[PDB]
Amino acid sequence: SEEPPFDIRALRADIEDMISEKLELGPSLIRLAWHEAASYDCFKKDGSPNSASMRFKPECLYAGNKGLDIPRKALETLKKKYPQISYADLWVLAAYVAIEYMGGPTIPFCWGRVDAKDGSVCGPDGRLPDGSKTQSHVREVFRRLGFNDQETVALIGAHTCGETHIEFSGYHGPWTHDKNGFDNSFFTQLLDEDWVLNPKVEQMQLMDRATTKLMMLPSDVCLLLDPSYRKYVELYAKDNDRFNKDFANAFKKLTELGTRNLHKAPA
Ligand code: HEM
Ligand SMILES: [Ca+2]
Ligand SMILES: [K+]
Repeated sequence: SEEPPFDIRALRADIEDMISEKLELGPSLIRLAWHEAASYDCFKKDGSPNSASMRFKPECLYAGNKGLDIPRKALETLKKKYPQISYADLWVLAAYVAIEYMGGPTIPFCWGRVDAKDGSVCGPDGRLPDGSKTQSHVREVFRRLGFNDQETVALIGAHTCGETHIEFSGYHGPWTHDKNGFDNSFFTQLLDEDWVLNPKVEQMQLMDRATTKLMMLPSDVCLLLDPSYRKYVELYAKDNDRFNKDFANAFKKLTELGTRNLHKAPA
């Protein structure tokens, strides 16, 4: 353990406090950190993941990043108050806090990420997964990130919390009945419901027959269609502890892609 130069105890507490005043914020912090890592290509070794390069054009304007200005701006306050933290570390830390606050795992945090200085390091568009595409696309994107199928499914389970917004993705609604709880219920809703066409959302999405108030994207239900992905959907649906543990491991790996010289924070 190595004590960071910013007051991490106070800062964790401030993040929890922000999240408690604005509930919809917790999940967006997770989506922020994920999208900042998802630009990586492990074959080309570029894309500048975990560097807060999304603060810059062109990356901030990519369609996949629509709406992430909100968590970005919410975190600005905290950057002013703890100027020693890099934006990159801040985004990651916020998401870790978000996850634990919502009843998810406690991910061991490493600090020391260097912020991108300008948009020239940004990778191309077309790196973020598209909700309308299915398993061959999802596998292509995650293999480009460096993940196997197991880590892929665990990661997508973050859809346990939060919701889609028409104004951001063009999709509408939450995946689960408690969008502020972090657990395996994304995998439970995925197997236990009958997913029918939602006939009134312009961008094709499914709804649960039982209530019609839950949704799934084509990229979510593709996990059931692909026999390798389905395997891990079943794994996590039937064992919440295993999902907690695999998610924590995959998320930490993810928010550590393309980083170097990090220090272990105290718990
Ligand atoms: C197959 C890959 C994925 C696709 C296609 C996808 C797609 C989407 C879409 C379309 C939204 C709605 C955005 C909005 O309207 O605000 C969303 C939200 C979200 N995503 Fe994903 N996602 C993927 C994987 C992931 C992963 C790996 C994570 C994190 C580990 C993640 C975390 C989240 C969270 C927490 C939200 C809710 C955001 C909020 O309430 O503001 N997603 N995702
Ligand atoms: Ca990035
Ligand atoms: K949930």
